[PDB]
Amino acid sequence: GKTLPTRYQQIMKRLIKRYVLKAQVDKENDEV
Amino acid sequence: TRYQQIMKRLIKRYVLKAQVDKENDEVNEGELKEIKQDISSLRYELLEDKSQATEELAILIHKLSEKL
Amino acid sequence: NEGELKEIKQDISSLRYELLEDKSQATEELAILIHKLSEKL
Amino acid sequence: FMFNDRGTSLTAEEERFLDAAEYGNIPVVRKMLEESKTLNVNCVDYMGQNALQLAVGNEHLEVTELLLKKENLARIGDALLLAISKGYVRIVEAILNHPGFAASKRLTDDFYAYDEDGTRFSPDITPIILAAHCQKYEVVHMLLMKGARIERPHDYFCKCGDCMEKQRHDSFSHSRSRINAYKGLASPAYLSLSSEDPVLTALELSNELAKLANIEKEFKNDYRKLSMQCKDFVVGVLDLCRDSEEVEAILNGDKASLSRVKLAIKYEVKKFVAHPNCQQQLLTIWYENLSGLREQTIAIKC
Amino acid sequence: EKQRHDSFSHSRSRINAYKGLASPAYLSLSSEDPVLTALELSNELAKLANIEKEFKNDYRKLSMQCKDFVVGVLDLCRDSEEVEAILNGDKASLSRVKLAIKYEVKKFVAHPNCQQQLLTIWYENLSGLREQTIAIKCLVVLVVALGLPFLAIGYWIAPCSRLGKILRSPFMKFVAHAASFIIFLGLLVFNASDTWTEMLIMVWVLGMMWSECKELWLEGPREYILQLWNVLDFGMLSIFIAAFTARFLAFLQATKAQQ
Repeated sequence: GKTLPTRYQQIMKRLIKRYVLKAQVDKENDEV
Repeated sequence: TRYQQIMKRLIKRYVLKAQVDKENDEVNEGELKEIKQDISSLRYELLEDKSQATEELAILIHKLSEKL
Repeated sequence: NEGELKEIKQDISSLRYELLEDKSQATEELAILIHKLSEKL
Repeated sequence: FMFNDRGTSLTAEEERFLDAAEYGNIPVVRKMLEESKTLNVNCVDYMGQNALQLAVGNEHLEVTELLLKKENLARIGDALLLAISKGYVRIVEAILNHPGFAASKRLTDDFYAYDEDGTRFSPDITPIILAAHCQKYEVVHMLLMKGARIERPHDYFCKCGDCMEKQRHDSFSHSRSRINAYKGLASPAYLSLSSEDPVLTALELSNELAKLANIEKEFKNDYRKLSMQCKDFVVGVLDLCRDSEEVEAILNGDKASLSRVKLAIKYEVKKFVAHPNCQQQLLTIWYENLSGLREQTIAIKC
Repeated sequence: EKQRHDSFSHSRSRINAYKGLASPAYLSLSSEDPVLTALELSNELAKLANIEKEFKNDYRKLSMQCKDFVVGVLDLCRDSEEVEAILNGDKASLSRVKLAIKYEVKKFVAHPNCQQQLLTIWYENLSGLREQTIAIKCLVVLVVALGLPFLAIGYWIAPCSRLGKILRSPFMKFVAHAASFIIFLGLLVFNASDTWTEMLIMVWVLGMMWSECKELWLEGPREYILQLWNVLDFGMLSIFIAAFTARFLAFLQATKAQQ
């Protein structure tokens, strides 16, 4: 103050799954 | 009226143009994976066809050998 | 051009249908021959 | 600490079943559909897609059709969304003829929920939204042929009951669902297949998206991108014409009452007015009465 | 033992192990949480890029790739709970953003989701001005915040009131420090053109120096000299001190004389 002069593991599992699916899908968009 | 006909014509032209232009773009690996998968599907299906044909021919041959 | 991949896919499916029809006609001929052989006995 | 899906890989029989259903080994799955112990959910894979899910993943129409005749499958809505995403019209149409989908399950929670929680693709999104995102035209025609109009997103400053309830305790997802609805409404497909005329709706939508980009400071790049895409749709549709009558009905609508160009410059659609066809019509009206000087040699005679 | 008789292959195997540990795949499948491991690994790879001069491009590339993994994983979320568990971890105890800016992950903090959370906490108490029309109303609000006596009286006499809760919001502290700086400049300019003003300026610069004292006391001297603007601020306040002490010495001497 300057006036004057558990849930964690489940969230992480969900995000990691999302990231893996996203990367696997994006690898298909690249060139041949 | 004329308005609806003109709009129908232009919309049809635009849809055909977009569908044709989507083919000019670069290739997606999903298409090669899909072609590969359909090739393997065809392989399995033709193997099953050859197997059923061999079974039918064997049944006919067993019948012909038992008739004699 | 994607048209070339679509065209290759279409020809693959054409080949699939044609070979299925060939297997069907072959099975019909074999069944006719088997019916003849079973009726001869 | 490697995360997993099941406790342990239980069955080798059904593992082989799943791995043959992956590569489309239709004699194996057909022989095994009727004689096996159980066609369970077989998500032993690291990510956990059901045999139906996996089969739809790789465009196996025979496998999908043989599985839809089992009446004991889950993840159906999820497989439909996935197939819309890829863009395989055969599989989507085959899934739409499955029982239970006769209750108008589109825009009329327990469904789509794969992995017993956390369904992919933005839990506020219905099939038609994904279909408009993925530019699939036949899919849009299929869905709209069964109804399910997209929903209009509410006003930003509006303090209605539902908007207020979803503002408190639901913040940062209200803005996200709003930007999602605006992303779906602004696709070329939906704009070309929904309304009577796309031109007027597109222009006014572009202006509304620009105003909302100015109001809401965050995500400014996204609203800018959407409205630019809509400008480009308008310019393309205008360019695709080939007759005088067409360019007249586009530029004016139902040269007295030259309105749509006026609204275009009022909404600031740069590339619309600068098109060679628009420019041609403007230089035909600009030298209206005297033509002997329109074809003049140089500016010295002028 | 692997340094002697085995040189140039020890550094190569080291860079190989660091290239493998920094892949998106291994980082996403090995550890319990990838975010913290990735950030700390990025900082370690940057430090080793600075230490070992050769192959600097390679370590730079690896640590940039790790920054990009972190930013992507953060971007892929869709709920309030997820962005909160990512930005903070197990809005009290806002730590992972602090470590992110300490390790200098540029694109991490500049993401629209992080920015959204920061602008929700930034206008914490007063929302009626977060949705304000233009910056002209904000300028009007600062001009009306130029009324310091009301604020000081209400703060030290009876806190926890409506105005006591308003002052406990970050935008207020910011605009109040800006107003103090502005009125200091104003007093300077007023004193410029044609005794009380002199002492007021002296008290203001003494307050600035006490603020800087409380500032550099919090951390070690190295953290104090770390920034560059603090050096200029310190030099400026000390110059004011020296000038006013010279004026005071001259005043005392002339007073004794003409006395």
